[PDB]
Amino acid sequence: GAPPIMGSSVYITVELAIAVLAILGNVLVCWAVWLNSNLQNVTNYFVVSLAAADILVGVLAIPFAITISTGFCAACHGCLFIACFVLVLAQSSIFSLLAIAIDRYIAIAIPLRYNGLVTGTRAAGIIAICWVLSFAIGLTPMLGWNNCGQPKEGKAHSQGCGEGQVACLFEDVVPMNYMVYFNFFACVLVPLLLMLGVYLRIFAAARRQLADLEDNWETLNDNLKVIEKADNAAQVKDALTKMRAAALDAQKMKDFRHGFDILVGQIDDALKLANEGKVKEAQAAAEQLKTTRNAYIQKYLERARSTLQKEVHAAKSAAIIAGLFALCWLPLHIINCFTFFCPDCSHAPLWLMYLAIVLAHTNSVVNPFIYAYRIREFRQTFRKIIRS
Ligand SMILES: CC(C)CCC[C@@H](C)[C@H]1CC[C@H]2[C@@H]3CC=C4C[C@@H](O)CC[C@]4(C)[C@H]3CC[C@]12C
Ligand SMILES: CC(C)CCC[C@@H](C)[C@H]1CC[C@H]2[C@@H]3CC=C4C[C@@H](O)CC[C@]4(C)[C@H]3CC[C@]12C
Ligand SMILES: CC(C)CCC[C@@H](C)[C@H]1CC[C@H]2[C@@H]3CC=C4C[C@@H](O)CC[C@]4(C)[C@H]3CC[C@]12C
Ligand SMILES: CCCCCCCC/C=C/CCCCCCCC(=O)OCC(O)CO
Ligand SMILES: CCCCCCCC/C=C\CCCCCCCC(=O)OCC(O)CO
Ligand SMILES: Cc1cc(-c2nnc(N)nc2-c2ccc(F)cc2)cc(Cl)n1
Ligand SMILES: CCCCCCCC/C=C\CCCCCCCC(=O)O
Ligand SMILES: CCCCCCCC/C=C\CCCCCCCC(=O)O
Ligand code: NA
Repeated sequence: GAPPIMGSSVYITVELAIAVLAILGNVLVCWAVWLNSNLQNVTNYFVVSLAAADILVGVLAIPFAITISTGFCAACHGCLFIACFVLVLAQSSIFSLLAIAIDRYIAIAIPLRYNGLVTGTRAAGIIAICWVLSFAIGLTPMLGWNNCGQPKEGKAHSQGCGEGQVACLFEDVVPMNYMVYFNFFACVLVPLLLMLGVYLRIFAAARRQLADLEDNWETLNDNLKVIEKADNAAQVKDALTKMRAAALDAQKMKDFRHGFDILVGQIDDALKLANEGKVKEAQAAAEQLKTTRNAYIQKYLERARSTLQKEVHAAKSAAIIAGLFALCWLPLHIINCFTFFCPDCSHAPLWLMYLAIVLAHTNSVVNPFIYAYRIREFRQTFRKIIRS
């Protein structure tokens, strides 16, 4: 049995390196949002809340984790707090991630009423509520759901602990049924699955709207060919009526409105000629629609397409951060499931526990890099902060 301080040294050194990185990177995130007005929106307010949680991981949770690794003597409820505080930060992260997903869904599903529904004031209140709920959920063991009533007295005595004191170890004070059923299944897995559902609805909404834009564009060009090859005024009329409906459907801001004002008007002119039985005159009038199409309508099509592709890209960036949270925290939770559900299985080795802990902590480092590589406004703001 090699000296415990050696393996501890590696684990502690790595934890400290992660702490420094988690603090520096996320302070940079908060600083960027503070300085740049272009980054000051509801979505990034939840980003800041998420960054704040990761800063507290470096400042508090990792020092707590280092202290716990020693198994030092402590009052059981004191040990409980140290042990549970990371649950608060993880829970807060989950709420922030869920809020970001919902915010992006609202932005893509109902953009016309997004600004009136999703404000900074309401977002601030939501963030406040979610932090309170995170403390409630994370510190639930301090409300009585703990193992302090049945301390490991043999372990405490061997370490020379005083009366009322226990060897401070996570699994000795935090019940595994809490960790598996309440924390993991209810408070982590269900919100993550809800998140997945939201992002599925986001991407499906994007795909449908991009399809609708193309269908309108196709309806516009197809009916133009119909009018040109028509032989009677009735055929011209039917094609124009479908165009007028498609034009108004695509219409649903000054150069934009004027472009469609021309289009609908030109359709009405051709429609009037069509209802008079003047086929040739109707077709010639309908030919003018191509000029409006190339000068105005096509420009609106590409810009609308460009805006949706940007929303898709932004939603993907947010989903990546959500996925990374899951990837980093799932090993710890899975290990707890094995410990809990399979008492006939040997406990996961200490080195693997340390690795799972380090991995969870690394998640507090990765987000600033995702923002830098995927979000131009962040990356450019980061450069300005660092250079100056
Ligand atoms: C505002 C921020 C910076 C304050 C941080 C306060 C932290 C460091 C304090 C608050 C409560 C404290 C714990 C309260 C009770 C005990 C029981 C004792 O037997 C060992 C120490 C221990 C486990 C303390 C460790 C440090 C602790 C977690
Ligand atoms: C989320 C992604 C990365 C998947 C994570 C899978 C990891 C967490 C899984 C895969 C295989 C698993 C191990 C398979 C077998 C055992 C032996 C048992 O006596 C204790 C648990 C232990 C040691 C498991 C711990 C968790 C484990 C390491
Ligand atoms: C987010 C997605 C991946 C769902 C999470 C899957 C989790 C809940 C699954 C994946 C693998 C599962 C484990 C696989 C094998 C065993 C060994 C058995 O003796 C007891 C149950 C136990 C320990 C399972 C518990 C639940 C488990 C950890
Ligand atoms: C916009 C900024 C957001 C900032 C807003 C953040 C507010 C966080 C404070 C929570 C205190 C309430 C937590 C309640 C959970 C109770 C469990 C508990 O405290 O028990 C410990 C104990 O004394 C057993 O001895
Ligand atoms: C600028 C940011 C603000 C600063 C944020 C604060 C940083 C907290 C640091 C360490 C927490 C570790 C505390 C635990 C130390 C306990 C060891 C101990 O108590 O040992 C006595 C004992 O009874 C065993 O015998
Ligand atoms: C101080 C500490 C303890 C644990 C820990 N140590 N042992 C066991 N069995 N589970 C957990 C743990 C697992 C999932 C979770 F969300 C929080 C803590 C994990 C982290 Cl990141 N920090
Ligand atoms: C920016 C402020 C951050 C605060 C710095 C914290 C750094 C210290 C890290 C870990 C302290 C661990 C204390 C070890 C517990 C005592 C071991 C024992 O009693 O056997
Ligand atoms: C750990 C379980 C937590 C228990 C939750 C029950 C208490 C919180 C319930 C609802 C929080 C809703 C916050 C609403 C604030 C009012 C906003 C307003 O006045 O406009
Ligand atoms: Na986090």
